[PDB]
Amino acid sequence: MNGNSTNNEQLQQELATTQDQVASIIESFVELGVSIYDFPGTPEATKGMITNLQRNVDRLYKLNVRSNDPQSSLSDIPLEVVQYIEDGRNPDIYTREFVEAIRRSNQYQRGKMHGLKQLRDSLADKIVDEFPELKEPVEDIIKRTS
Amino acid sequence: QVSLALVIRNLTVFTMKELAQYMKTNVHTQANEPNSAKKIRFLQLIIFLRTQFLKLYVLVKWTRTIHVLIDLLNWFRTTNMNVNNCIWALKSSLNSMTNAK
Amino acid sequence: YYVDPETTYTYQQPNPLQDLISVYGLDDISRQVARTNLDGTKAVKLRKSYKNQIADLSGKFSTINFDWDLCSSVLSQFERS
Repeated sequence: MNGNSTNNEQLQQELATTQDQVASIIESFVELGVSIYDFPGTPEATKGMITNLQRNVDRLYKLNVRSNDPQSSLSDIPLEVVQYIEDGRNPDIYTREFVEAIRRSNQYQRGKMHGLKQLRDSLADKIVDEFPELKEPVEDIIKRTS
Repeated sequence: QVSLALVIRNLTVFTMKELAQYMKTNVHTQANEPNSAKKIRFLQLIIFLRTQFLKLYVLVKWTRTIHVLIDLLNWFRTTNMNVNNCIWALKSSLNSMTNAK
Repeated sequence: YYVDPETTYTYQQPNPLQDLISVYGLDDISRQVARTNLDGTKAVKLRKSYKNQIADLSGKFSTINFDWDLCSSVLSQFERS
């Protein structure tokens, strides 16, 4: 029990660190774009642009190196999820409808199981009734099924 | 199952290749083109790369939230089309065996 | 004829009759993204895509071998011109 909790905590910490690093990368890219749009052409601005580019490259390299560690806890995303997330929204209706379909399938399964159970119970009862000589195997049939 | 590390490595390799191609194209592009157009193209490329990295960020956040719901979801789906396949197999068996009737 | 006492069929595991969600303690995430709360009221507004997961970050998302030093120097020379 303690090992699973420790592994979960380590995975959460690693994912939080990755999230923070990627957020910093995104902020640096936003700053880079802002500087490019409002570039004055001064040598100091050029040096700042070079430093920002170097920092972005170093951050990307560090993220690639850390995320590729075989010992990292990071090591499924279906293509349908990628297709659904391309619609500019908050990702809930896909899960809602597909879980609704899942629940409908489960309810169908339970209802058909109950129906089949009553079917074979009634059939066993009547086979015992009109055919007492076959009563003994029928119960064994239940033992063979249940 | 696709490893997240492999996806991240592929995305980084694609980003590096795109950046190298853009730098090369800027290198052999004639100087007659205004620097404003090149700056705009570089900004657009940076925005696209940032969007890809933000998609990776969203995937990382989802994995941080992560599989329990995914595992239940996949198991219930497997049960569903297994039942459907059993129904179709029953129908096919009756269609085939009607000849022997 | 086919009644074989040696042939015994076991129950399918897990049993679909039982609550398969709670078999492995898998109710936390289901409750987190449940359609409705315990009182039946809507918890959160529902939508389709990942856009609202990036709204907290700055920006306007209206529509949704290699020498780095040499490239940086080339960009610097181009910008200074």
